[PDB]
Amino acid sequence: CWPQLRLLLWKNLTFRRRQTCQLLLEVAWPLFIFLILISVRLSYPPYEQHECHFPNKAMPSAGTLPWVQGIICNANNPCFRYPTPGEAPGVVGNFNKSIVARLFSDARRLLLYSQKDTSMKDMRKVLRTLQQIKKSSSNLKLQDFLVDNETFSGFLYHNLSLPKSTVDKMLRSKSEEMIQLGDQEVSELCGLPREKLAAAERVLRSNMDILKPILRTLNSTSPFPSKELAEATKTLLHSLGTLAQELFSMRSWSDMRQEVMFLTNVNSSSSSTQIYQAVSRIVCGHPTPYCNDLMKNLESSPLSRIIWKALKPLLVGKILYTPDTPATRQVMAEVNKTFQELAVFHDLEGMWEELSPKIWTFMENSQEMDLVRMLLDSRDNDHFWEQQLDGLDWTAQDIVAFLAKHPEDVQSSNGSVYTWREAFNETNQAIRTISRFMECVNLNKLEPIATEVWLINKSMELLDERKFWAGIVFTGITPGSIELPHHVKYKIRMDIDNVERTNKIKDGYWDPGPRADPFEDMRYVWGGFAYLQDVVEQAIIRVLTGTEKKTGVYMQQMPYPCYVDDIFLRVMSRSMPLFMTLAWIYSVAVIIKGIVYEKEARLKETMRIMGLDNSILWFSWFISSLIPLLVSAGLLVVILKLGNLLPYSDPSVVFVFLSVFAVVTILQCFLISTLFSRANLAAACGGIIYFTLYLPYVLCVAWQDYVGFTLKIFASLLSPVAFGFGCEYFALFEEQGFNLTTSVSMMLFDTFLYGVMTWYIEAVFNLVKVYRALNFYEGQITSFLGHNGAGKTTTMSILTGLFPPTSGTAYILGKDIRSEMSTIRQNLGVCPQHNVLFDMLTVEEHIWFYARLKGLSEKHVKAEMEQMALDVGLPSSKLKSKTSQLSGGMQRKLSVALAFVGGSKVVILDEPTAGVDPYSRRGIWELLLKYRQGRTIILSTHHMDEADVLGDRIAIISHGKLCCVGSSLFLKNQLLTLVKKDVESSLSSCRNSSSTVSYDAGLGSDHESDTLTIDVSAISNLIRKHVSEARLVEDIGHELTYVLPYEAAKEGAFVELFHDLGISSYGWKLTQQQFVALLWKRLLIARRSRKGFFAQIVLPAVFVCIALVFSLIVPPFGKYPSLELQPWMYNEQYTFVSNDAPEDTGTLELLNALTKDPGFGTRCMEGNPIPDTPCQAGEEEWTTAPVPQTIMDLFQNGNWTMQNPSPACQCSSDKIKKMLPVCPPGAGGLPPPQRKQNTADILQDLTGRNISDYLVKTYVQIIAKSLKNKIWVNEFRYGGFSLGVSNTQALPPSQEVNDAIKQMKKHLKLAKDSSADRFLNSLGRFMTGLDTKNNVKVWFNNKGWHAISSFLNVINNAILRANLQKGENPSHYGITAFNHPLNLTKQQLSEVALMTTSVDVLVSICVIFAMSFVPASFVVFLIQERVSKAKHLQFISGVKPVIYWLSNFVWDMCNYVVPATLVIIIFICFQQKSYVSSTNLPVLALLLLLYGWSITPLMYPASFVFKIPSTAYVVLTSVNLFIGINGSVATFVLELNNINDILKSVFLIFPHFCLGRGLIDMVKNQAMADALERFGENRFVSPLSWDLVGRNLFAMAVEGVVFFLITVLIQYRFFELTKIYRCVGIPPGECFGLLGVNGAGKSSTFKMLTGDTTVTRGDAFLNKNSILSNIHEVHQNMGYCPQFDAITELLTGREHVEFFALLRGVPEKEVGKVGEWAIRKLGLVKYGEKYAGNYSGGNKRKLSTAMALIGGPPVVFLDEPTTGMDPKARRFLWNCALSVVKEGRSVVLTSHSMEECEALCTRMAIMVNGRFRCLGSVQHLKNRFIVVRIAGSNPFGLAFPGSVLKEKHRNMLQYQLPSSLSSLARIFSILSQSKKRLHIEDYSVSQTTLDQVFVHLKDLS
Ligand SMILES: *[C@@H]1O[C@H](CO)[C@@H](O[C@@H]2O[C@H](CO)[C@@H](O[C@@H]3O[C@H](CO[C@@H]4O[C@H](CO)[C@@H](O)[C@H](O)[C@@H]4O)[C@@H](O)[C@H](O[C@@H]4O[C@H](CO)[C@@H](O)[C@H](O)[C@@H]4O)[C@@H]3O)[C@H](O)[C@H]2NC(C)=O)[C@H](O)[C@H]1NC(C)=O
Ligand SMILES: *[C@@H]1O[C@H](CO)[C@@H](O[C@@H]2O[C@H](CO)[C@@H](O)[C@H](O)[C@H]2NC(C)=O)[C@H](O)[C@H]1NC(C)=O
Ligand SMILES: *[C@@H]1O[C@H](CO)[C@@H](O)[C@H](O)[C@H]1NC(C)=O
Ligand SMILES: *[C@@H]1O[C@H](CO)[C@@H](O)[C@H](O)[C@H]1NC(C)=O
Ligand SMILES: *[C@@H]1O[C@H](CO)[C@@H](O)[C@H](O)[C@H]1NC(C)=O
Ligand SMILES: *[C@@H]1O[C@H](CO)[C@@H](O)[C@H](O)[C@H]1NC(C)=O
Repeated sequence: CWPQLRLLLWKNLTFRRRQTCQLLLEVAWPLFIFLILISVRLSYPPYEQHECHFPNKAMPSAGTLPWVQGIICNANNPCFRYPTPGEAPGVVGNFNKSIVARLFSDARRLLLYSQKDTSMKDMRKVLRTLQQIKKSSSNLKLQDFLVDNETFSGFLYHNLSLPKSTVDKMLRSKSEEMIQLGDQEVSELCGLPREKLAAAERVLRSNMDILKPILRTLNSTSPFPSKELAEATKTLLHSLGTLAQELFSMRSWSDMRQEVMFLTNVNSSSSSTQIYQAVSRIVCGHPTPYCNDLMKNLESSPLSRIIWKALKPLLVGKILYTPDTPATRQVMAEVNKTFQELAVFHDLEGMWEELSPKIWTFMENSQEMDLVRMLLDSRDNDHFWEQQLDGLDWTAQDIVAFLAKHPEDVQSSNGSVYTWREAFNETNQAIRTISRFMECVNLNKLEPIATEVWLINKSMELLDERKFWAGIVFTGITPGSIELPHHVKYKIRMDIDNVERTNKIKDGYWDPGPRADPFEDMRYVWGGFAYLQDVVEQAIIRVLTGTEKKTGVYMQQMPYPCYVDDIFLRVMSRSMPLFMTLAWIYSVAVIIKGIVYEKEARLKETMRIMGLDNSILWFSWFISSLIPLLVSAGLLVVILKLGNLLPYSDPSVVFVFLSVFAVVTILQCFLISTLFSRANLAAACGGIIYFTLYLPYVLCVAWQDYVGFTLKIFASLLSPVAFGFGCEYFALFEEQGFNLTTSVSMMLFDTFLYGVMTWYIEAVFNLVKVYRALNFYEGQITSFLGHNGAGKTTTMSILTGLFPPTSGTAYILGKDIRSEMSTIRQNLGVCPQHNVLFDMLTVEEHIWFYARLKGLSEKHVKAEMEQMALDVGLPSSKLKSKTSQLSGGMQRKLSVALAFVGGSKVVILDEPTAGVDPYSRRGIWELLLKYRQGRTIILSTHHMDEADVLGDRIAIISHGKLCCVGSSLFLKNQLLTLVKKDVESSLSSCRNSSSTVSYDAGLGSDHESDTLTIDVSAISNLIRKHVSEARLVEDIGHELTYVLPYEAAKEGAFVELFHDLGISSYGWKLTQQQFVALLWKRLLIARRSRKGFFAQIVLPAVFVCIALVFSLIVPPFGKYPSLELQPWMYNEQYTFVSNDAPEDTGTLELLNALTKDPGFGTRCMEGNPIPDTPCQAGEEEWTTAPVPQTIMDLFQNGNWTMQNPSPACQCSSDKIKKMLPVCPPGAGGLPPPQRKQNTADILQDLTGRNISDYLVKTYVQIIAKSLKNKIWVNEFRYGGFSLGVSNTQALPPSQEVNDAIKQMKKHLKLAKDSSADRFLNSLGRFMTGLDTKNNVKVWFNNKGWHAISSFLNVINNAILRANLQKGENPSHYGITAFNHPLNLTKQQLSEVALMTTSVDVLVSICVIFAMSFVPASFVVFLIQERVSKAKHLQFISGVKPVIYWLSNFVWDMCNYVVPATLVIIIFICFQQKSYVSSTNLPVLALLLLLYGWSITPLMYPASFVFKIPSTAYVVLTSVNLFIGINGSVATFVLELNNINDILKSVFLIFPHFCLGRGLIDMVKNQAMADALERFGENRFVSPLSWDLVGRNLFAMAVEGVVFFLITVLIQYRFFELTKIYRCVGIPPGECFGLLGVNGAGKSSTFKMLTGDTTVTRGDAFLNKNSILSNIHEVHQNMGYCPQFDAITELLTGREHVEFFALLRGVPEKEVGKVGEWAIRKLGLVKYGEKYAGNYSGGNKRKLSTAMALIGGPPVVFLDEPTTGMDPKARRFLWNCALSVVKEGRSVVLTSHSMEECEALCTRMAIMVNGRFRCLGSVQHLKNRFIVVRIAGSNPFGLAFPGSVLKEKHRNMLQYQLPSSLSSLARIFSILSQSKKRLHIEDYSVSQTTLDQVFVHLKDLS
């Protein structure tokens, strides 16, 4: 059973080997698509991130300095990769390292020491114990003051204008030379050297004078003198000891200048990172016209963008507010306090107005500071002051301390300057810059407002004025100073570009990621919603309760674990079966074209005739379908692993799984294959049912509702969803390497169910035969000619088909057919009517395929190929031309040749001669003639003359039983004349049978020879007009004893005969009436097509409905507003509470109220948030989880794991492989810690855990747990919060700081002015703006959009439930906080108008699909009118085709009116895009109806030449879609040259006609949307729907479409019968007929001649039926008929008749029922007119000749007048023609069967090369050159009564054109032709113009 399947695969594979284009599109299409998609991979490489950890933000209840470092420091959120110590349990601050923090730390140290210092006033009492007792030690360089008892030379000596010594007579040249050096050498050591170098040049006058000054000894020996000074100066030296230690030890402004001074002094000074590198070291660690110019430069400077977006809502902006009741004014007072804790900088200029000269002179002329300069340097102060100063710290020096202390001027310029004269203008510059910068921060930013609509309007104006922070709408009650109602809302309205967009509360489609893009998506805490949240919350609390601050609240993000993003891998492998489907859309289309292609030409059924069963067919297509698909799948595997697309899953099972899906897409291709009846309708419709085979997967990716066995329920029915789900299994087990067994199971069971649908859909759409019974004998040509019984085709088709018993007939066997159901079926071939061509295999391979397919192949059929080649007759031309379509004419010779190939036991052929006349009996009767000697060959037929040429026997079934049997001689002498005897013996008159053992006057002398011949030789004389068929009554032999009767006329007396023997020899208003007649016909085909195509009305309306119902769902984009609450507000989660630093200060008080009866959130003795619905179910006692046996693993984690790390590792992301998250090996952060389910959450009390590594690891394992299951999982928790205590390691608390400002203020000129009062009080509040007694810290997750605000509301809620004194519950306090953004501006409403416009461009492309899909209906009815029926037929009758195209076009408008109106009712019954208004209706509707007016002309010149039916539907839908999407890009100009192309689109669509409705439709809805919103809140412009902007271009062009209609009809305007031209005169009485083969163009010149161009193109031009000048007379009255059956494909029979009469007669009243005198005349009114439409079979040609009958022509034409008219309608329809031309109409004729035409004709017609000039009757043409077949293959009347007296057996004589006849019986026909023959030649003048003696019965001209 192999080689029939090997050759059968030779058929299937050879079908593709002989094409070489569908194989290359086939195997090259997935190459192209998968390489393009693999390019879309290799454009986007994988994106990797380390394990991101995040800094903590700060919030202004913490302190003003930590959060302004929170703004300047970390805008970027920089992913530190290692936990920044804010993410530790205890330590929070993150900014020890900030040197700005050490500055105000030093402010606290200097103030808190100056609270406890007595130094300068003890210096004052040193001075007063020097002012009173010592009484003079005011001592400068020049002179010495001393007023005492002169303990050590108490005197004076003046370095003055002259040398004066006030102890004796000084008396000086040397005077000014002495004191000029003396004030120069006025030093501690140069007092002695001045008198020394002087005393070298002076005398012992400088010995007593120097003797007093040595006893003076420069203010150090004098300090020894009194004892009361000594203790007081000891307190001086100790006081300057500790002040020296502190004032050096502060160290900060020293290092501040020693970082800022390098950058802006050096020569190049160019920018780098180094400016904000060094500034980033200043504020953090290692890891008005000048105002406006400055803010422009700060937006200009790079690496300062995001901090400018963040600082702009701090320093410029302005905030506002609602109802101002004085209690609520306390709220605004206290938020104003939290801003004016930054306001210590306005007064700072106020110091340098006031304190500056006091300092400048105190450091110049205070004698107290002179003593500080005195004791600052001495030898006793070297040991003492450098003992305490050397032990102070690593100080500058005592000499350097002396340097920066007290000058008189500069000492030297070049050496080293580090001094206060430098420093005083250093700090003076500093306060200038800080003054002018901090004169740009409007810290008066509050504006109370009574009505919130003024707040929104003023809000809009201020927003356009560049400065707007939030606006806090309250819900305060009345102007009544009951403080707050115990439960406040508030409503922080901000604009859209800062507060997060409040439409969606989660990420949407969850991709992984940390979501920390700092500009795009951190948007609460640079735009600064949250800052309003914290400040305003702490304000409300401080009103309601009374406690002062005692909380900071930081913001830490939860860290995110080292992910990757491969969104192309993810959405690609999630959406695999689209681009897997595409290559097999092409493959499915090719294989389904194969199946129904050979179903069309009936190769399956003739293959079943060849003795096969359907198993081998369907299996063969299964295999050879499978192989190119399978190699495409293997090529996907090679492009799939090696192309870097899917690692981690082993490359074998992708090939196995694609092999399975290849199998099941094949069986779904057979399932969609067995239902179609035409080649290319299937070959384009199959891929679209492969889309709709696919789409429930895309329709099932989101809804999700089919989780359980509903996957099996929608998988047993559907194959590609079962592939998509298994590929979801690939995508889930894709990055780390329900189930796939479900996928292969539903695939395999889906295939088996598809095969049950294949068979169960297949069944739903010597050689005797004894069954009454006969015996088809040895034969050598049998025949069965019975049409009175309609089961003769069922007799042969039952004799060899799939029925051993009969079908409603005698169920019995013949020659034991069931006993040899493969043997006798393997013996006797057949040849069906449907010509088995195997359309493009090869000629010798058609012979080889039918031969080997029969059997005896490898040896015998090789030899039989040559003998088969001895039957056709073109061996090398079969080799050169092998394609069966390439041959022609003798195709039926290859049919019967293919049947008679091999060993033909009983070749039961049927109808072998339906072809060309000179090859019909020549070809088929030549092959049946020469191949006759083998065995019996039955042959049914329709034309009977070939059966008369056939030569063993005949049969005539009466009603299922043979009314005769025996050869044609036996029916001849028992009853041409046999063809007439196929009716008179077709009834039940008489039956005869002789079933014997099958085991020209010279014809008158031959007639008398037959008279003298029948006696000696027993013979029955029979001359059939050309050949003396000498029958004989002989049982055996005598073929040589009878040759003497042939010897009497042995001149070519050939025995062309057969067998016991038988010998043979050779010897107007009617215009508009036709207009409404055509419209009537269209009304008929419309109204009668119920099952007919209402799909062209249902389809556009329903796809408008799927567009609009798709449009009801989409997000509106204009609802950035909402009114949210801010609880946790998410569905299921659980938070966590870390009670860190458990030393029960106030944190115990906090957690004590965060987990008690008011609970975690916002309700208050009522369920206030609306879906929260309290539902307190959950115990009050801590209950952990059960643990598997790894707590010994935890005990041996107590070995070697402490809090430094405390899990194992994680399966970290790698360099060449990657992982989406990253897994733990064991249990990361391992024990499940304590639980407490309270209100829809179970807050897991971490306590002292390592919180960051817990969050990373346990987030990993809960995601990777619930991702294998793939519930497409959201997030597990959204925000926790540690509690805490930050240490009190700072100086003793805030009240002592304030008291230090108290007595610091009381000392040193206590003042109440504008400057020093406000500066000192503001410094007091600023310094109390840094203490954080505790601090909670919020750990939010950021993946929820609204977490950051929300837990902040939860915590500030908790502080409110904490601090209250002893109320009767903390239950009904509490605070919510509604985010609610602000109405949009011009630009934002405009931009969302643009987006909503694009979302409606979707509706443009779908309604342009539907009204793109209407006109193809009108096209395909025009193809059904152009295909050989009534374009030509109705164009024959004089119509002037302007009215024809205007008829069809006016209808197509009128039929366009209905479904477009239905679409108008669709989205006017909907409420989108068109409404009640007068700018919605007209520009829609007139555009639609006028849009049908637009398209419907332009489809007609696309429908002249489209030479294939019922596919312009498809391809015009395609090209019209490409016009639409060309529209979509043609105004996607938003993603003056742009106005040159996009405003050139109006001139581009000025001649373009189908884009205009789309894009002008989008101008319509853009205009109504834009004016809707914009006059919806603002001023008015003109509503311009019907204006010249959008719509008038559409009305201009598409109302210009009538020019395209003129292009259509103008495109069509370019497109008896006496033929005696440049002589065949067809007169008005004859019956002509075209029977010639020497010419070919007479038929094209006939349909041309019956048509417009009456003469032949490229030939003689003359007057033969001229139809040009007097048109609609000659060629238009003359009825014709095409070669096919012009049948009005589904119109009606009766209305086809009466309509065809109505369009031409102008007899409309009598043309109402002229079809009774025509349809009743044609004999087709019962079974042809009531059963209206496709009246089957032979009645169609009767209706065609009927449609040419009613014309009433002057000359008729009927070519191919019969093709299935075997029973009666050949000579009966020919009898109707005989009535036509016999009534005086002079018909024409053309036939592929010269017998039945030649019997009825009267004159032949044939053209050699010029005109026809063929004028001959049948007996004359036979007399010169049956006889009609032999001649067609090789190259007054009263004397009938005289013969009726001569021939005494006077029979009848049917008339003729010129001729007569004689039907006398052959009883004694001796003298019947003897005396009439010798008299026929004797009295041939009686037959003068007849001029013939032409030849039981006879006929004679
Ligand atoms: C909770 O659990 C987490 C688990 O991650 C702990 O996080 C650990 O925190 C440590 C903080 O000190 C991290 O150590 C850092 O490691 C960096 C990486 O350099 C390593 O170098 C060694 C040898 O040189 C190699 O073996 C490693 O493979 C790395 O190459 C160090 O650079 C870093 O040192 C710091 O650098 C900065 C910047 O230069 C300096 O400013 C600073 O002074 C210091 O020198 C530091 O040592 C550790 O990676 C991290 N993870 C793990 C798995 O240990 C938390 O600490 C736990 N919580 C508590 C409260 O302990
Ligand atoms: C901002 O938009 C809102 C809603 O679109 C407007 O709120 C309206 O308030 C008035 C007060 O009675 C009523 O018309 C409606 O309750 C609200 N909606 C509408 C559509 O009017 C608010 O007035 C707008 N403000 C501005 C300045 O446009
Ligand atoms: C600041 O530095 C001191 C070093 O004396 C250290 O003890 C303290 O813990 C640090 N504080 C913070 C919040 O980092
Ligand atoms: C300000 O200090 C600078 C330091 O370079 C000095 O040159 C200048 O003279 C000082 N100006 C006054 C007015 O003291
Ligand atoms: C608000 O604070 C500013 C300081 O920033 C101050 O000048 C102003 O007087 C305050 N106004 C009220 C009403 O407290
Ligand atoms: C709102 O603002 C418009 C101008 O923007 C102004 O004409 C109108 O009077 C304002 N209405 C109110 C209630 O403030």
